[PDB]
Amino acid sequence: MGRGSAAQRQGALAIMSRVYVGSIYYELGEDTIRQAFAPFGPIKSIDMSWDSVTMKHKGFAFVEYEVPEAAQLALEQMNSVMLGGRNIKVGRPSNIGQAQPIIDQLAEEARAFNRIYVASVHQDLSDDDIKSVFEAFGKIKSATLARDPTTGKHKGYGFIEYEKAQSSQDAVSSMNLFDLGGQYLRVGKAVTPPMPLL
Amino acid sequence: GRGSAAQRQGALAIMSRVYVGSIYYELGEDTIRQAFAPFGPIKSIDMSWDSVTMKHKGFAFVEYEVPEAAQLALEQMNSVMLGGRNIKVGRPSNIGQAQPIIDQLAEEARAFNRIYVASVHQDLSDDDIKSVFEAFGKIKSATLARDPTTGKHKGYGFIEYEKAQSSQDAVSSMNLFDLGGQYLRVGKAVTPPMPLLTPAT
Repeated sequence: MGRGSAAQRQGALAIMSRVYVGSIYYELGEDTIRQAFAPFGPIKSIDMSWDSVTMKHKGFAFVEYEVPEAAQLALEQMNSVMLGGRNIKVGRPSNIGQAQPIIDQLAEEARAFNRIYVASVHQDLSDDDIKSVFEAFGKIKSATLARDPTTGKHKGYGFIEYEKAQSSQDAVSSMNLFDLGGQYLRVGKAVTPPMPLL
Repeated sequence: GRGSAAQRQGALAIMSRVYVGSIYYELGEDTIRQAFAPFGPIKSIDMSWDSVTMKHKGFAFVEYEVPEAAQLALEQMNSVMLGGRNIKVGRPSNIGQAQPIIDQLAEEARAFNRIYVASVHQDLSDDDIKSVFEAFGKIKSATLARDPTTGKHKGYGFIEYEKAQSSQDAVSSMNLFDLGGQYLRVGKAVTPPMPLLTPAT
């Protein structure tokens, strides 16, 4: 007797993985948005507004990520950033229709793990490389980069679980925006537990 | 050096305001004030106004006493739900050449291990604040802003640490720290301590 059927949990995770993006300059398109939001995790898809009479978007779009943590970082780091001369606005989807309690439950369950999300991981870095660097903040239980199911090549992001909460807190504070391999890592605390639907 | 005293003050003024949008029609100044006050006492609010329809236009500009309050509000109030709508928070779109000075100030700020602390309960004193925060490292100074007339602190202040690691640890540990009933709002300084003074070299 926990909270949220696997089906309810999956629906919440889906909503948690998308961010609303508004005030998009008329000349900007999907490719621009993608480039700007990709640093937080590879973009799964983008739903861009569109008007058939004017033949242009309506100034907003929904960017969907592969995991909730990417949307959380984009939310905290991309709001008010200037794109095409306008400060874009980023927010959570206004539609949640009763999903909020499940989302809250997931966030609560997440606190039971000292797990952090790391994005913008250079292609040449390996699991062991990431582990070594990050174990500088404390003992690590596991460090795993997400990988393409077909190629086996990592997708530029992963999760690291620490034995101690102090270690995870230190890592986030020190490694978010850390320049590694030419790009800047984006790092944040997990917003969901490791195997949410289990 | 970048910017004279006049240019610097103009930038500081812009840096102290945040645009607030998507405000539900039923909500007014009042509600915005209560929602944004945790980051520092509000100096004023410029609310949009239609008049023909006798309602506001859904946006407002909240002005704080210091740039650091606007910085925290920007990071913590965006997408917060108010009146059923997720409000939007951003920097003023008007900067007209002030950006380079704003950048200069941010660069100058990194030379100090200074942090901003807001939502400080009225009963806490400077030494109380110092004691709590010195748990992260040696402190050069801890000072709460005070009313020029009464001498009563305004619920916010700045702390300068000897070491950068100490300031970093403090922000990570004390932002949203429950103290005296309210939650502290803490962040790194975005301006150097006496921005319009001299300086030298």
